[PDB]
Amino acid sequence: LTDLPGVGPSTAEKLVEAGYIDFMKIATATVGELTDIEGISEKAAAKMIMGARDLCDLGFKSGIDLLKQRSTVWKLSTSSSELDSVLGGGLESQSVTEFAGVFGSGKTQIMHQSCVNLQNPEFLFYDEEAVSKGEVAQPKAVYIDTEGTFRPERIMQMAEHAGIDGQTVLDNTFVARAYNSDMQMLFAEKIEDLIQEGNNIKLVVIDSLTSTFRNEYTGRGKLAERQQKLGRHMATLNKLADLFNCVVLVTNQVSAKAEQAIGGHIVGHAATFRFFVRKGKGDKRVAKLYDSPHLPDAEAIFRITEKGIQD
Ligand SMILES: Nc1ncnc2c1ncn2[C@@H]1O[C@H](COP(=O)(O)OP(=O)(O)NP(=O)(O)O)[C@@H](O)[C@H]1O
Ligand SMILES: [Ca+2]
Ligand SMILES: [Ca+2]
Ligand SMILES: [Ca+2]
Ligand SMILES: [Mg+2]
Ligand code: NA
Repeated sequence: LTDLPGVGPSTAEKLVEAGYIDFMKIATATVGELTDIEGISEKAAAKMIMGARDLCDLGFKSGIDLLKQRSTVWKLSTSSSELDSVLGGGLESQSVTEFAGVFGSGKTQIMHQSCVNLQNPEFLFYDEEAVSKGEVAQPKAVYIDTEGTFRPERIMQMAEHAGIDGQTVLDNTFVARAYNSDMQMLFAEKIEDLIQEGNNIKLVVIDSLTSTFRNEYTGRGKLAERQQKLGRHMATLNKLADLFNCVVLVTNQVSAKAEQAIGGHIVGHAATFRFFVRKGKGDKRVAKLYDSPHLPDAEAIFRITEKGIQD
């Protein structure tokens, strides 16, 4: 931190105590939030922000540099060949991927499978030239369980069939049971603390994204209140994905009129990739990608078995 203009040993202390230990967090901060820190004046705040941006080289980029930025995105395999294909390789870091669908479609299964897959080095696809082995080493997951359906048994079973050690997945997966939207949002905001404590959080799961909000703000005469809170939550998730180069996955429920993911416009805008998971015959499932910034809408057929997600 003292590498930053105006920042001395004392100011560096104030910053770390305030939660600002990374150059990127400072470069992307507002004069206000920094001035909210005791002895940090407006000029000092503005000076260190500009300095952090410079050190992080956050200016105009063009040509090959645009490809290099895109190469810092790594992807997590879903264990499904067709789904990985529709995803353009796998679940993308630096983005929010939403899986919506009717009950029993497999949303929670995909979340569990992702926590397991994170522990298989060969399931993280990346360009070694842009992403070092160290950046994805000792990856850990955060599972914000809003519906109380996290199941250690399922983790162990999926791990076993993948040839991975179940206990290792549990040891490297943080689960936070949220009973309402306030806890849900706070847990998400506190993931930064886990990072600061030395945990390489590379996967963040929110299951479910909207169930709490939908139950707390029912009156359609309070919908604005809900969309605002939902918007702040989504903003935290997106920034989280970018600053810590991790994949963020969220599940969403559906309502009639055929079906549409709930959460309104804000969720639609904030989500990067949007899927509708449908049920086929027996254990067959169809993941339909209907929105993304660079991939064509497409369908991926897969199955949910005792082994987890397969095909
Ligand atoms: N141990 C298992 N072995 C085989 N199939 C399983 C196992 N556990 C769950 N399933 C399948 O997973 C389906 C449920 O997946 P799940 O991801 O929980 O649905 P969901 O979309 O999240 N539904 P909901 O929480 O109501 O929105 C079941 O109905 C089972 O067919
Ligand atoms: Ca992003
Ligand atoms: Ca259910
Ligand atoms: Ca079933
Ligand atoms: Mg579920
Ligand atoms: Na096994």
